[PDB]
Amino acid sequence: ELSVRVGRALVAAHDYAKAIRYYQDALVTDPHLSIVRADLATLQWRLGHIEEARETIVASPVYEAVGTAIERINLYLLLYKVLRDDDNHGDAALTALLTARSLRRLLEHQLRTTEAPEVITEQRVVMSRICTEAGARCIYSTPAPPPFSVVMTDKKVEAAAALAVQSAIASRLTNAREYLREAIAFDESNERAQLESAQLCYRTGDTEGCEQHCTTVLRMAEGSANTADAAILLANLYTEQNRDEDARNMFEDLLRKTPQHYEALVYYLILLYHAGQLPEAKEALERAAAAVPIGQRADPGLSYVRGLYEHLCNNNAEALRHFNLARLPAGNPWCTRALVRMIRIYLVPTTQDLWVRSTELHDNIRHAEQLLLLLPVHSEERRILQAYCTMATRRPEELETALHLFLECIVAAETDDEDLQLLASMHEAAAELAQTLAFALQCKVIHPEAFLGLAICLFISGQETAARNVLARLLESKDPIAILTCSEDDTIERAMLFEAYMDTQEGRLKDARFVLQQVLSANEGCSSAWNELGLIYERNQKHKNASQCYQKAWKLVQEADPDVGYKLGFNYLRGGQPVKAIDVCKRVLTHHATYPRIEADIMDAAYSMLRP
Amino acid sequence: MWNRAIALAKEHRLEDVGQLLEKYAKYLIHRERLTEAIELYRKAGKHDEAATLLAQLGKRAALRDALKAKKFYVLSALEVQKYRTTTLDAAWRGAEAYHFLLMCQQQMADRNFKAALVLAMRLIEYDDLVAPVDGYSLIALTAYLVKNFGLCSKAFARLEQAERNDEAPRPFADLARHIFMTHSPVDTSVDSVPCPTCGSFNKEWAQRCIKCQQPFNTCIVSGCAIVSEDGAWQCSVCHRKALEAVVDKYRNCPLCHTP
Amino acid sequence: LASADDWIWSARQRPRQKQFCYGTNDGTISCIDITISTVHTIYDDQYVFRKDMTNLVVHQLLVDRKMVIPCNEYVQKIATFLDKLAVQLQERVIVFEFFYDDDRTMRYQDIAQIRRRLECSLLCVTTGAIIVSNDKRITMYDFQGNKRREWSMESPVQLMKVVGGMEGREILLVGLNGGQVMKVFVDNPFPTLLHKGTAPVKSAELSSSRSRLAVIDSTNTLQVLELGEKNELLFSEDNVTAVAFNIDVDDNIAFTTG
Amino acid sequence: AGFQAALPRLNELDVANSWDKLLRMMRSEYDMSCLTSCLARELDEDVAWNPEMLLVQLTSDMLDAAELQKDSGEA
Ligand SMILES: [Zn+2]
Ligand SMILES: [Zn+2]
Repeated sequence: ELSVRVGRALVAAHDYAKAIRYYQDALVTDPHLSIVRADLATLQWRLGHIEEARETIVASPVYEAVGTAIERINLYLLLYKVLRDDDNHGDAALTALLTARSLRRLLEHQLRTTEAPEVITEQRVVMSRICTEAGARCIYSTPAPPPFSVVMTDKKVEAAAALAVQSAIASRLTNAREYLREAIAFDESNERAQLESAQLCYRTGDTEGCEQHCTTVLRMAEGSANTADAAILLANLYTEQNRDEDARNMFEDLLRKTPQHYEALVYYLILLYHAGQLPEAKEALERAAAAVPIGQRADPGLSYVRGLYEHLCNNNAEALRHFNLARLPAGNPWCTRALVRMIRIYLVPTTQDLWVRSTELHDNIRHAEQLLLLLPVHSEERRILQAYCTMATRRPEELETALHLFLECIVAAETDDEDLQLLASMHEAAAELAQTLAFALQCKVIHPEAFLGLAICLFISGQETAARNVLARLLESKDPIAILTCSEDDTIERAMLFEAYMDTQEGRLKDARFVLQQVLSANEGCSSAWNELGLIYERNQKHKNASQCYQKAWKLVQEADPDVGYKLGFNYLRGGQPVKAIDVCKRVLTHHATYPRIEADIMDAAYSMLRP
Repeated sequence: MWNRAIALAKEHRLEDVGQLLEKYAKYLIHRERLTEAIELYRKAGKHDEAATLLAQLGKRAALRDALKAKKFYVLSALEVQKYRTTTLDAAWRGAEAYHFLLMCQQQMADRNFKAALVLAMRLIEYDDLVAPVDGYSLIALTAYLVKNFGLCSKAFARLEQAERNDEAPRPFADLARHIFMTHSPVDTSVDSVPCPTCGSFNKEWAQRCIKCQQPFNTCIVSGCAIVSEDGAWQCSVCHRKALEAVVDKYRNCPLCHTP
Repeated sequence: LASADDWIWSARQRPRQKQFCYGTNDGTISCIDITISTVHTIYDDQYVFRKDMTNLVVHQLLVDRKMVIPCNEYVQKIATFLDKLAVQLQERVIVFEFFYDDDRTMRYQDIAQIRRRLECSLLCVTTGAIIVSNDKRITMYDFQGNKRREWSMESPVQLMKVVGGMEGREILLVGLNGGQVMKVFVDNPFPTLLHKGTAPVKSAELSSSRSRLAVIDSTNTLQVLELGEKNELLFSEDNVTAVAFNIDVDDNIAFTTG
Repeated sequence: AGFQAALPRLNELDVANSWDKLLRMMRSEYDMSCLTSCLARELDEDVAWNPEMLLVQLTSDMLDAAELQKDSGEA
């Protein structure tokens, strides 16, 4: 009974090979002690030795009293946890479920032994959790990924395997239906199971079970820390049904219950930005700010929410200030997201993004990379944002390095002189890793942001056709539900904006207007979309509605953009209202004084034609 | 003018002496107005209560930022000294702890990780004031920075213990695994401090002799134990020592901030 | 002076009258009358006021002397005590001291500048320190600009006035919206209660001997009481617009009614 | 034509954020973010502390912190 204590005090000293040797020796001494089997399997799995842990599980004699079946089911679920990375993975969970259901003997024990009420119902929630995990395993995990390393050019059998996998995952989904209904039947207090069932209902492309179950989440998920996951799906469903007011009200009263729910606050904010009702979030932000006890430093969630609100109003300076205040302490759940937001702001400061055609640029990308070095090296976001920072420089060799970085990203997804020294070293590292194009064309589009980055790299470097191909491949997934999402992720919307930009260079504008109307119906605060529709109106000489939407854009921007201000002033000049043009240009200069061509093209003619 | 008010009740004494001052102090504290009670006690001639109140203010300020707690704690220590002029040096504990909470970090800001490590090991002496998670995270940080993995493992073990404790979702486990997959838990820490009596070599962060059990004093700025007074600067206000080779850039004592 | 909606294209003053008229861009012509508001201080016989919105005219009344201080910037608040004057400008606070030369002609010298943008509802100069007061907080600063003390009251402060004292220990007099009239010694951090009124105190002055107190409430009702352990009321008179105590005679009050 | 807005420098956002330098070396291999949630936001300087002035500064700062929220009038 002290061999496990020796093993634990031995792994406390952080000797891991020695722990493996000692536990294997104590296992050979007595292979009927299950605790050391579990500890050895856990340790081997944690160190990346999956095969050795599986050998430890299989070699157990167990793989009838209550304890024996308890160790049986614990071994089964531990085997599943080790094999969390197909059919093979789910089999252990299924067998654990079957043995747990047989564990009949529990009923025969408890219904007559008159045990404690706590210990009678304790072995029910466990079974419900097993069922819930099986259902989530079937929903999320995909037996899809093949090697597809070039391989012989096959006529049919690859397609046969593909459709067999499709039938397999459909069977997994319909079996997960049974697993989840069993889970919710065995325990109604499992908020997680209700969430999984709602997600499954939304998943199956149904128009009836959706409103049957994944609308009832207010009754299902009453209150917990995972209510944000319910709220995002509920909001996306409501926006699909154009039931915007209900989506508002559920956020209203859920935040009335919890003023400090920063993730739900973010969803509320992005919803309002989509609806164009941005100032309506000010009272919610004030309630969150006053929800602090006596004052004190703003919590990182609160600071991130404030920075997001400022950024959505094109108040990028206060956005950067609040985002920088969000990363403290580092390693918080927002610190990665705050860093990503800061890098995005330094990358695209205005509404104009990287896909448009320089000491300020060098300083901006310098600060961007200085922040980027704060990100974990193994994180995917750092790996794609490194390519983004490199492609920001517009240097063709940096474009090549970014292109190769993005190709590496998609391939991996398919399967104070010291600071300057670090900057230079990471630049050299990107250069040497840059020293696969058909992989982008043929592989599954699983990582959308890497696809967008690759597409804009192709466009900036000059190849418009390949950018068209890769972005069409990215957006053939959803083309819509994706835009109607109330999510922080906006890569799809940015893809729509890029498609509008590319179509504006093709001589055609009807499809660009189609895309713009789609995104603006989804998102009323898309100032760049208003700008582009105003511009194509200016091509169509429809100047009144162009000025109207430009005023919309100017209101959303809060009079802090040089390009929409420039075109608004030019429209006022063509409209013969030089006072308004002078006002717009004075706002442009009091915010961005270094913008060229503003005075010499608008202010001079406004002064000249003020009193004709 | 409560000090002279209480001192005035001397001839023949009086049926009542003070005791309204305590009532007003209770009113001030219950009203949550903090510093007014401190000023009332300081004028009352009772610096111990003012020191206690400043200690409370330091405790409350600690959760937001360490510098404010440091300020309040050195203020309370100064009030205790005023009372003595009007366990002995325990009034300075809350100072030095938070002082280390900055000082170590300052040495990390200068890329001087060795003295930072010694200060981090000195942080253990005040586990009651500073959170053990805070101090041992600093210890593991400093030990990892100098590539000494023995103290790094000894701190990571306590971090993992606390992380398993608060559950009764683990980044300490990931960090320990990633740091001990490649680097062995070797303890590369030399002993370069001789006891004045025994002469045996102790570790730099020793609070006492390893065998003779004679107390040691630590460097304020570098953290290493002091054994020779030939190079031991002292501050007359806080009665704390420092080493000349590292304190020559300090116009004022880094603990109590007096030139 | 006034704000319009669009650009104000023109604005001209009516000749020889405190009135101007402006025409805007949205086809609106509007005429504004102007009533001059005067800030003023008086200590003993010294009386200072603002002329031309930028100059300080100081006038010794019983001796009939007068001089002009060209502050060159808009003057917001003025305070006067003994030979000391405080002028709150738009970005600074300037403390002047008055003195006499060999020819017995009074002169002014600027002895202190405080380059702190101060926001307060009341200002009071003293021998060595200035005091500003806003809402609940009363902050006392030295002539360089470093803070010296601060008091937090129970109610917003309506009146604040230095009533004189020893150098560095000068008394203040504060009236609060709760009806509290209290003495704020600049060395003490604890105000001493004098009067507990039932209405906000708009004005209050202390006797020359400081053993009697005059309080003007929010209802323009004046009460004069004998100070002590309990303020025994001496008399009360209604519809009082202002009050003053005799600097040289103890029991001599002069109050102007509505 | 291309125009990039002038955004504040990283050291302008925080004066005592020198950890930005330090954290940029250790992260050369992997992430140690659970150890870096302990660094203080500010840093101590080389100054002298007068007791009464320091207490007055602390009281004034706490009063200003209260009044910053009290300016909105919410209760
Ligand atoms: Zn010894
Ligand atoms: Zn000292």
